[PDB]
Amino acid sequence: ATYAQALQSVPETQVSQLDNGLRVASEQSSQPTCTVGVWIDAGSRYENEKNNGAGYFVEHLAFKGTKNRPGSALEKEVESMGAHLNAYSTREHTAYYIKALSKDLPKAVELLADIVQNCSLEDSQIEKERDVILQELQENDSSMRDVVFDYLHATAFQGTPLAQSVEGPSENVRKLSRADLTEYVSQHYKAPRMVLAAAGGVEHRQLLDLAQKHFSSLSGTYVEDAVPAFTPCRFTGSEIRHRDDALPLAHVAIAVEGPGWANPDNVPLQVANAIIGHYDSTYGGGTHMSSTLASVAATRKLCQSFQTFNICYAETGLLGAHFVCDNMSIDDMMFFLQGQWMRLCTSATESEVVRGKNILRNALVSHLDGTTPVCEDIGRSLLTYGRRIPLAEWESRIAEVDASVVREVCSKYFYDQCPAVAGLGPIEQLPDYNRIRSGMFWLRF
Amino acid sequence: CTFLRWASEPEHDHRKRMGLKMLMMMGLLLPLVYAMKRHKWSVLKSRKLAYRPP
Repeated sequence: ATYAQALQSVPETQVSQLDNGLRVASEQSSQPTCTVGVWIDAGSRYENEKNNGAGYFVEHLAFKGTKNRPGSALEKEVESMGAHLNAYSTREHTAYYIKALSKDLPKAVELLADIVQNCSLEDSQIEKERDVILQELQENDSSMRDVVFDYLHATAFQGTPLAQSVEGPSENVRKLSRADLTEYVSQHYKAPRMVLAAAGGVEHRQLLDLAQKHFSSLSGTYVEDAVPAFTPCRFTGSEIRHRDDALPLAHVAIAVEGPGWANPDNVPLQVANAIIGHYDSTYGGGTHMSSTLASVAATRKLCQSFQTFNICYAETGLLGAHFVCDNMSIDDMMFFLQGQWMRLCTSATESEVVRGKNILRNALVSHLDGTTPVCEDIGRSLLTYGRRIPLAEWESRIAEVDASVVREVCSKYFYDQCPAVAGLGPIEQLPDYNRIRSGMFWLRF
Repeated sequence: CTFLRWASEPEHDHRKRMGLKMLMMMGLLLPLVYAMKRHKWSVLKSRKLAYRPP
């Protein structure tokens, strides 16, 4: 049973669609557990400056109380059958998923229907929840990677809804009344923009009939006329530096415009990203890792941890790197990291491209291990691509990637493109934006 | 007198010719080099600061 044989044997992703529009998608297997969740297309992108932070508030109040389950009773039902209920809200998607046994499927779907629909939104709990978010804002302020990435988004997509943080400024969260949230729920928690996903010991017919008998009350209209449209977001190459010398370590994230969820150029670029690799001070590979940047960093003890990212939204993305290093390394990595990118833009050997392809295949096949990652994959893919990409298709697209393709796509996205630097901490040594932009092009090429 | 002026300054005509070319080259270059200077410095000219003490 070779790799290829296993790929065309992975269960399918049967997809259905009720009349209201809610797309039901399941993925049967043999495990006695399951993971059923609803992936809505809410997020900070669909939020104006007046109500930014509504999605976070709604996610907070989702599990608090319902009309049918008054409150803690919902938590009691979730805990009595051993299910773990979770929710994650991002800049584009917001989802609720219950991790429960296969036998508890009829009850779990009912619980998700109650949350996404008959949410109480009691004013007393709103007031209680108002402080919690404020505390969580300070906690996130302590999370230096998160604040650096929020700086990245703010300075890259400036003047666009994407620049808005998911949690929202700590002024909107102090005025968000019940009225603002109710419009968010009635305007974004709609059936067409919803995917009921499940994976594990789930039967697609069972999921379809449970959806028909529970989520039928979901509405597809948009009240009077208001249909929140998709606003394309401009990427304005800029920089932001919040220099705080008290911070022990300096975080710098630099990213250029990457593609959207469409534009198969993601597959080559990811391979290119895999060639750059990722490093942490506790790796153990040392001065032997195949990635040139990782080997240099380990040899000279340059950084504490650098990671390459390919954050991808519907029409644009932030493709680049983020590294954590001391005060007297920030410039040096700016030399090497950029020096790495241009190498892939001018001379990418087939050997390292094969290595990147293998790394990408491993990442994809490993990330889809376990019911919860599979459910997340289904819910995210149905919203981004409109269909779950089978692993065989991923394998084919990876196979079509070679050295010339990587060079072309990198030169198309990396070469001579203004970056979106964002730095925090003792970032004095961080090269000036003109120096970074100059480093974005090579005088040999 | 004109002949003696030529005797003292045989390069007069070519001096003025090179001066003409010099004028045209500087009129073409100085605006362009100034534009490059503005291009490079515009990062700093539009730089906006902010103070956020605790």
